[PDB]
Parts: sequence; structure tokens; C-alpha cells
Amino acid sequence: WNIGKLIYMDNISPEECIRRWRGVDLEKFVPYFDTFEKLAKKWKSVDAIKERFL
Amino acid sequence: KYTTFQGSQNFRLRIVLATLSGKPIKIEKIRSGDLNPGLKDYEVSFLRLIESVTNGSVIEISYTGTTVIYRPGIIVGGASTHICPSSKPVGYFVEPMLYLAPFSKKKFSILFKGITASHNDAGIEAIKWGLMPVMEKFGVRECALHTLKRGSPPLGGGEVHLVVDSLIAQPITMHEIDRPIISSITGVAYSTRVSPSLVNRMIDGAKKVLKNLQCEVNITADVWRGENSGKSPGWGITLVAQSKQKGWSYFAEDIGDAGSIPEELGEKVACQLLEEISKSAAVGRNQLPLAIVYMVIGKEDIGRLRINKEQIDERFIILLRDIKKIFNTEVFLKPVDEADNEDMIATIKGIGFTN
Repeated sequence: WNIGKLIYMDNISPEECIRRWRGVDLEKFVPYFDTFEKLAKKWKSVDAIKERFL
Repeated sequence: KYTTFQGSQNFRLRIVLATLSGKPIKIEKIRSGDLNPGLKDYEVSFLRLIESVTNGSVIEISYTGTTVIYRPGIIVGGASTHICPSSKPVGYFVEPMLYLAPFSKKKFSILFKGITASHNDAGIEAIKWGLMPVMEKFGVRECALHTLKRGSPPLGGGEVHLVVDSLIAQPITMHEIDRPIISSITGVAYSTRVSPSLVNRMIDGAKKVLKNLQCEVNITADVWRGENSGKSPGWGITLVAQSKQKGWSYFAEDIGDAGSIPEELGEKVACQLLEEISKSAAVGRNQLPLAIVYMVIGKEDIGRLRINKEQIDERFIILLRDIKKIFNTEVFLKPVDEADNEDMIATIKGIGFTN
């Protein structure tokens, strides 16, 4: 269950590495985001990131 | 011809890594089962762009476009114009040039023509405020993307000038083991062929989500009209969390479609920026592949980069597997000594002169 090792084990798929560790193309520059609905609800409060600010 | 890859996945990265390493590669089974097999017009256009900036490369594409053999030439650069097909905006073509330009014999001075924005690719602001500050941290002192004309989809008519005056031996060795503190939020809300009210409405939406934060929020209103605004109505917004101390940045971007609400776009991108910050450490997910490659190609020394657990996704995994196939370099990950977060340190021995 060591992520650094799991990454370099070609017999295991990338999605399986993440599952074993805890719990898909660079041709698309923009990273994945959850739906606006889910994000708007989660981000009504900015407390979870207050430490990242001065 | 012998280091072999499968599918269209990471096409630009694989060609970029082959170019930087000087190692020949083969990309096979590109969209093999599809009705329309092989390379898309934008991938062929990207290969023509690679040929224009290098000298002595051999590019062989199979009849149906399902196989590409790439024997890289030396990075030469120079002044050229690249016509981007409608299928991809200018950013799709500018982005891989960022990985090559500082390592060229001559300066890259490339005029890119076509659509300037999409929902999936790096926009003008993403390059200028997201990627370029990362390359500056790596020693690319002078890099610029000049916006001559904007070109919203579907008709485009945009024009950007990429100029990388800084030619360096290799990126400097990366040492960022802290979580940079965000000092302010900036951004650019732009529009083409429309009333100035649309930009003001996006800024209203973004401000509604960001007003709860303890920092300054200053979003630039960038209204484009007339000839230099391109051929189609359009609008978009890029929001950038700035860290003044060292010059790090976090960003989110998107464009609006016809009939969409500008306030909603502003809100969404602001929500996406906060989400990107929550998932970040030294850099955001959209700057991480560039930062990773720049450390792989540094001098023979250990570079350190703080990464968030949320950044170790399937995209990060495939990136690392592609790097190892080309350079044989492994990224080592060690947890931080802190209990406040679950971040880790990515340690990378730069390639230097190693073969």
C-alpha cells in the first residue's frame, strides 16, 4: 500500500493504484472537477482553506 | 522506433519527452477500433509544428494514421507562423512549445493563428498567469505570450505571439517543500464582439463566491470589440490565486457558451479555483506536469516539490509511467513530517548528462 512503489508496478492499472492506496489523459489540459452544483454547496463556506491565506 | 506507446493518450507529452531526451519513439494503435481511425487533424498539425521548431527529425505516419514513428531532431526554434485548425485552440499548440522553447539553439518566436479558447485546453491567461510563472521559477527569466487578437469559437480569427527570449542550459533544481501562502486573488474576465456588461456580470459571479475570503480580490475587465476581437461572440474568465513571496500561482478557467448566464460562469470558476487551492500544495494540478518534466530535465541533483494527496490521481500516474519509459527516472514520494496535512515531497534526480 505504498503509493511511490504502486506507481511503478505496470501489472497494476492507474485506477487500481488509487483504490489500493486510499479507499485520465494529459491531452485535456483542464483538470477534472466535480459538478458546479456539488462545488457551489461545498464552497458556500471558505473555512477549509483559510490557512492558505495571509 | 523502439520505445513503443499505445493510443492517442498523452500524445503531446510523449512527443515532447522524445524531443527532450533525443530518444526515438513509436506510437501505435491510435484510435484503432474507431469509425475514423488514427491521428486527428490537430495531432498532425502538432507534428508539423514539432518539425518547424526542430532540425533533422524523421516523422513517419502509417497510411490510416494509426502508427507514428518519431525520430527526434535537435530543438532549433526561430521565427514562424502556425495556423491552428478549428478542432483545437492556440493553447493546445502553445502548451507543448513551453516544454521545448528554453532548451532551443535559437529563440522561439511563433505566431499562432486560430481559435484562442476552448472548454478543454489551456487558454491565453492559463499560459501567461499559470504556466509562465512556473517556468520563471525554473529560471526561464524572459517568456511572453502577446495577445494580438482574440478568437472565440466557432469562427476564431485570433492571434497570439509566443516569444521565449531566455535560452537556458536546463531548468534550475526545484526546492519547494512548503505550502505557499496566497496573498491575493486576481484574474481576467474577457469577452469578444459583445457589450461590456457580460464581463461585469462574470466578475459579479466570481466576487459573490470570493467575498468571504480575507484577501484582496481584483479581477480585470478585458472587453474586446471590433476587428481585433475576432470573428465570433464569446466570453471567458481565468481566476488566479497569487502568492507574492516566491511568485507561485493557482488558477481555474472556463469560457461561456451562447445562451449561458455570465454570473453562473463567474461563480463556477470561483468555485473551481477554491477547489483547485484545496487540492494543491506547491503548484496546482494544471501546472504539475510541467513542473515534473522541468525537474526530470534538470542537472544531476535532487529537486524537491511538495505535492498534495489530491494531486496523485490517474493523470499523475500515467505521466510518471511515460517519464520512466523515456528517461528511466522514478519520482520518489515521502510524507511530510507534519500532522496538519497529508502532503508529500516529490524528490527527483535530474537527468544531467546521464544516458
